[PDB]
Amino acid sequence: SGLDKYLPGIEKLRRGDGEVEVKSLAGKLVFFYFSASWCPPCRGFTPQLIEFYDKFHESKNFEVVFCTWDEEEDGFAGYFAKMPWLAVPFAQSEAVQKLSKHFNVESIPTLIGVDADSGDVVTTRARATLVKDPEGEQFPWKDAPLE
Repeated sequence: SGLDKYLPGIEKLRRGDGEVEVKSLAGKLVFFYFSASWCPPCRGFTPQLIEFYDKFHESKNFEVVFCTWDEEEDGFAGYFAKMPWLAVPFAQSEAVQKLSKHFNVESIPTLIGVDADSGDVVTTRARATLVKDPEGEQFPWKDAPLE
């Protein structure tokens, strides 16, 4: 619904070894990490996603998508060479630019969580939670009712 509107209508993803249809994410909790290979840190926030997801993906059955934040393909290209998660191809990189406006991305790097089925955003503070939430008891980490 929303994930399809926010973007130009992506049908396939860069998955890993090659590409994978979007249908594979029909009714699940998808996340979107915005960043670039030339980013200031670019050392730490990356292999954690896989560990957190790969460790509970069985019971959680979720998927994380990577949204580049570079100007040239040379950066994200060598960047996706490893990460297995599904990443939007440069073809629809335009979405990544507009998608931010929907997530109010102040600045990279960051992490956002959305529902493929629901469409609308379910959680935007996925950057701190994914790292600071080792219980996954509220994975959809909705709004913050802690005052």
